[PDB]
Amino acid sequence: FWKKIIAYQQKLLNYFARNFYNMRMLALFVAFAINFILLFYKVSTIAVHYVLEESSGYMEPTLRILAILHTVISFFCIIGYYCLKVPLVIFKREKEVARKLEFDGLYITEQPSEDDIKGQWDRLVINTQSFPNNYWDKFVKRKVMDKYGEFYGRDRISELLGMDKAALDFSDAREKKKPKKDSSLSAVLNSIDVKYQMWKLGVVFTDNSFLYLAWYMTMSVLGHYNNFFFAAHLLDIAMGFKTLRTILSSVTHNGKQLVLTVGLLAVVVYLYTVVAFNFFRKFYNKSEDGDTPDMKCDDMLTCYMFHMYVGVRAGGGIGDEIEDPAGDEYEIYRIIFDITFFFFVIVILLAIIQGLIIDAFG
Amino acid sequence: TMSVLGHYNNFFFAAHLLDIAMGFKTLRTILSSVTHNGKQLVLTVGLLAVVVYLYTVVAFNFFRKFYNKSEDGDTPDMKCDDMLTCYMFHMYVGVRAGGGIGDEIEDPAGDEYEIYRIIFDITFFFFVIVILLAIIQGLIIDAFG
Amino acid sequence: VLLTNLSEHMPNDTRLQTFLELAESVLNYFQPFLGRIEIMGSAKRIERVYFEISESSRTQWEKPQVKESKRQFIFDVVNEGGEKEKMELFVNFCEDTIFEMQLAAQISESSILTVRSALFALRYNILTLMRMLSLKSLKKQMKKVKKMTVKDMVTAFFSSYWSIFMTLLHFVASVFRGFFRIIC
Amino acid sequence: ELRDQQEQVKEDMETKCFICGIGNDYFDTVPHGFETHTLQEHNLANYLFFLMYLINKDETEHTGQESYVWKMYQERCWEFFPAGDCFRKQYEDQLN
Amino acid sequence: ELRDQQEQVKEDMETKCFICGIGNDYFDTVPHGFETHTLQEHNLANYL
Ligand SMILES: Nc1ncnc2c1ncn2[C@@H]1O[C@H](COP(=O)(O)OP(=O)(O)OP(=O)(O)O)[C@@H](O)[C@H]1O
Ligand SMILES: Nc1ncnc2c1ncn2[C@@H]1O[C@H](COP(=O)(O)OP(=O)(O)OP(=O)(O)O)[C@@H](O)[C@H]1O
Ligand SMILES: [Ca+2]
Ligand SMILES: [Zn+2]
Ligand SMILES: [Zn+2]
Repeated sequence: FWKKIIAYQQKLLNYFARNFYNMRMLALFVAFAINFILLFYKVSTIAVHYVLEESSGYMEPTLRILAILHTVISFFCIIGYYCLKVPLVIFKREKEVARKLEFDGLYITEQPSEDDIKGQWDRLVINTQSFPNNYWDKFVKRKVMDKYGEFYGRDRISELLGMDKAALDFSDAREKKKPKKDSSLSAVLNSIDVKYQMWKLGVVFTDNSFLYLAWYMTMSVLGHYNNFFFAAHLLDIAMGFKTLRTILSSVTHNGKQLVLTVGLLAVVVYLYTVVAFNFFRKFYNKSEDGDTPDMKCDDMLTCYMFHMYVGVRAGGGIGDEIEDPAGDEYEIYRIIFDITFFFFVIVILLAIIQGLIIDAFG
Repeated sequence: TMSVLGHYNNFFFAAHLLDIAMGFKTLRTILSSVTHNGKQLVLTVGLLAVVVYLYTVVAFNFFRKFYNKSEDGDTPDMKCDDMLTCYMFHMYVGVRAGGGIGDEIEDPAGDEYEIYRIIFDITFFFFVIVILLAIIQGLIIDAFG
Repeated sequence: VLLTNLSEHMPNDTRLQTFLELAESVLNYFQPFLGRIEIMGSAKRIERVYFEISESSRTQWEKPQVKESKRQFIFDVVNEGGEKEKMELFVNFCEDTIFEMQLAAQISESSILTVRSALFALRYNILTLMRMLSLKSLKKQMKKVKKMTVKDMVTAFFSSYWSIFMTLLHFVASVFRGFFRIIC
Repeated sequence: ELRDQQEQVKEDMETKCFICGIGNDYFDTVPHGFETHTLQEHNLANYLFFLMYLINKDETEHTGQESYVWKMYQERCWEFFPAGDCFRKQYEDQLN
Repeated sequence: ELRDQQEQVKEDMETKCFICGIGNDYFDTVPHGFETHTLQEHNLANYL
């Protein structure tokens, strides 16, 4: 009855689990095909239309076919991951929670830190009947019961672990049970454990790799609405290759120091902006026509934007951009201003910011 | 073969000046330093090409009116109407520029996309010029060392 | 102290071991206050010294200003100090810290919801997917099973995983909205 | 230089004991041995509390070891601090 | 290289004796032992 559909379902499960990696190669080849095809767009005409330009005419349908194929392959890659790696993650999580519950009593003696999402979410699984579903040790509940049943209360431990004390000893003694057939829909939907499945879904959602694959699939789906969304899949090679992954990790290896250094740079450029706003303001005209002046430092938001945008990027500094100070009563002060800006921002701070990431890579 | 071709064109004899670079020891070391970490260098160059391509995608979709490169108002020379041209502009005039692509493209003051374009330019300067190019250079310098 | 000294000096006596188990609890109570160091004795041998530590001493040793001074002294003694003068610097720091903890008594005498929001999003959003199975409203699916075929089998198999991915997308969106609300 | 000096400082503290100066491996031959040595046998807080206790205690009530250490402290002689040796090393043999 | 060579030179002089070449720690087992060895026992001025 079911034995002829459940077998085929498990066959599909095993097929996707076996071909998970090959479909991850195919999904990467298809995106590198799609983007190469996309590289031949032009704007032709107000309303503008993005038309694929080619001497031939045989890449336009190919792009749509490739988009559908990429979508299907990404969905199949999600299915393959859920078939293959999810049980291992569940096994590791179930082992860790059981070890913490037994050896340390993390939910009996002590309590989670209330800031550990993992520990707080694992509170749900202990009450579930379907515990070590994947872990070998099927009696961690009884072990905890024996270890902490008298000092912390037999009824309290039983309520915490969601167990019935009489059943274990009655099964050790003689018993008369009655199995039931899975044919009944009522039977199967009663057998399904809602709480354990919710905990499992939480674990899967909190897994990082599944989140990466979900982001991949969302990008692939949005690619249908806009074909240029397929360009984000070229970042996948940067994680597929080892040294590119190292380069990407080098950015966040010293993230705290990098963010603090960027904040210090923003403070320094802001102090220079304060000084320029108070004293050197007539030097910030950025228009060649004498009819209309475009002053970049009349409003300090504009001045700070000018210093952070056209100042840090300039090799010489802010003096490369602002007006020459020759012949002015503030010549020496402005010259010190420009020299110190060049030294502190360009020479010192930017070099430190770059060196942090380069040294992290090394 | 170079010597033989030198008879057909005398300037082909200039390739024989590379022979001193292998005759001397430290010059040979410098030449070997280029391919000592060839795999890492090629992968880093590919990553740079991917990053500049993503920036090209963003510029093509949003910041396109800022890419006029003609001073005469009669004829505009838009460098990002076709994405091949845009990618060539970003890889050629963008990586070589010290400040970044914003040194070359039009100033964004007064536009509704001022803050977005400013973030675009600052991130381009940081990721391409400050970070990736420094890594590419450091690979070869460290190989020499 | 006598039991601890005898235990440490008689390492292999079951007769004293039994007294140790009989006196475990007292040793546990006196553990925080039992100070134990090692010195270079007059007999040219290493000796262990047991002494009393007051509770107030600990309450002032885990003062914040005491920790800051401890960090500063460690840094200075390990970088800008010699191995000969290391002990002199340490004893001077000990005197300074004793004065500091004597002053501390005189002066003294008189995120989580980011985790909670993510957990709530998990519970609610998984409940959204779970309501179907908990309501047992799969009667139309059962009717489809009564007309089972390979196409229906494969489509249902794919649709379950598609629904799971839909639930994950909803969870991610809910987490983003919660984080935005929290930061603002 | 400043950053790797700070890193060297830290690594030195997790690698060797402050007072005796013996490496962590010799204590780590047994599990948790270095932590045991740094928390129970050789502890900065324990030495500071011993100095305070010896100051607070009456002179006539000093034991032999306390009087010895007090005399050394008053003469500014730091020989009583264990240097390159410990209880485990001094009784390494007939203990183990 | 020039700067850290100079630093190495200095550190070598404060770390080992010039004539015998024995490390400072062996003499420093006792207080002021290396200074005593370098000023009284093994001294460049004394040899000259
Ligand atoms: N004699 C010693 N006494 C205490 N700690 C020592 C000693 N020798 C080395 N250490 C090392 O010093 C460290 C103990 O530092 P401490 O207990 O003050 O806090 P911490 O390591 O800075 O961190 P936290 O305050 O979070 O526990 C350990 O790494 C220990 O190995
Ligand atoms: N055999 C040695 N004789 C003398 N000094 C030695 C010897 N071996 C090592 N040294 C080291 O050389 C240094 C002695 O140098 P010297 O007395 O000439 O003056 P200095 O250290 O340059 O400084 P200053 O002239 O200010 O005292 C010390 O650091 C000492 O440890
Ligand atoms: Ca007495
Ligand atoms: Zn020690
Ligand atoms: Zn000598």
